[PDB]
Amino acid sequence: ENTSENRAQVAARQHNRKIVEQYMHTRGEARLKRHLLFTEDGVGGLWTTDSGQPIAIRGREKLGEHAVWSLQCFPDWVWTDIQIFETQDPNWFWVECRGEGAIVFPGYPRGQYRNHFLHSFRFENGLIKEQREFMNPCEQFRSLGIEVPEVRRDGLP
Amino acid sequence: TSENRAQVAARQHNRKIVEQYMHTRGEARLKRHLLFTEDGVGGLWTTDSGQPIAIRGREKLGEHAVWSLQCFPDWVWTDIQIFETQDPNWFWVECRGEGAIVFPGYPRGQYRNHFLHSFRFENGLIKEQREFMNPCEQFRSLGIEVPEVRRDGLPS
Ligand SMILES: O=C(O)c1cc(Br)ccc1N[C@@H]1CCCNC1
Ligand SMILES: O=C(O)c1cc(Br)ccc1N[C@@H]1CCCNC1
Repeated sequence: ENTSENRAQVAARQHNRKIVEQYMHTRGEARLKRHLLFTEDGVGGLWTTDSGQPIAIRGREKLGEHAVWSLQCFPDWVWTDIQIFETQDPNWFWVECRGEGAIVFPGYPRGQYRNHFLHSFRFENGLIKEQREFMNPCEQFRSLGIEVPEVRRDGLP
Repeated sequence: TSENRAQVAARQHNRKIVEQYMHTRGEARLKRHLLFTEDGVGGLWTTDSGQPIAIRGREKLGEHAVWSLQCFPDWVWTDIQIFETQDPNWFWVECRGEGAIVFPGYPRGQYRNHFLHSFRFENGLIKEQREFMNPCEQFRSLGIEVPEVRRDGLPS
């Protein structure tokens, strides 16, 4: 129904969505300002690593700093095939996408990195309170020339 | 408008199927394949090989739940959160999962992971289920050495 509360919810959902879209389409130099889409105490980072522990960057300044490292390590990164999922929580979105670009990590040769990604975005007062990325670390190993372990699955149909 | 009332109906029905899927345990896992369409696809989208292990069709889903009940004999999903989307036929689930892993040729272990699941529906049944996790936790549960990525310059 058309109550003012459901209008507020819809309003917020619409503003939050535009922030998700902006985050996902940010490229090149503007990547250095993306930290401004987060709350002061916002957290962003990679939730699927080889260690099994999240790489979580806490706070806007730290996100700012890490965006510099990221521009060096992924100089031409683009997100593609982007699909945004709104949820029953107007402050929570998921995104399913791909990504591609050069990977330049010290200690390895320069490679082409492609992966499939899920992102979680949680909001608070119109800014990102928590962003989390989920991907398959095995595709990153390949991109870096690191040997991928294989599971035998004997007697799988 | 009854378009939105059909949609809301579709969403609430599909959501109960997602709940049932997620809370199925023990022997009832032999019958979960019945929640799928006949042509339905289920499986693991994050593998070491980079290709999905997709199990196509209701009958095959059934047979692969037999294998799965030997490999993961006491598996349970926990800390379940269901996300509805703007599409009444598309849901996401964030959860944990754990239990014994018992694969041929590897030492028995205890597997635990963090999981995302995508469920897409058709006529109130599951047309496509996809699981996404971190394969490195599965390696670890199997005694398989996990390489370490060096991230130099990484700040704090
Ligand atoms: O793209 C950015 O500006 C960026 C900023 C921060 Br801060 C952390 C990582 C970033 N990019 C990586 C590229 C490879 C896939 N994961 C995300
Ligand atoms: O739990 C089931 O009944 C099941 C049925 C099918 Br057919 C395939 C895999 C199954 N379970 C595993 C548990 C370990 C984490 N990924 C999914």
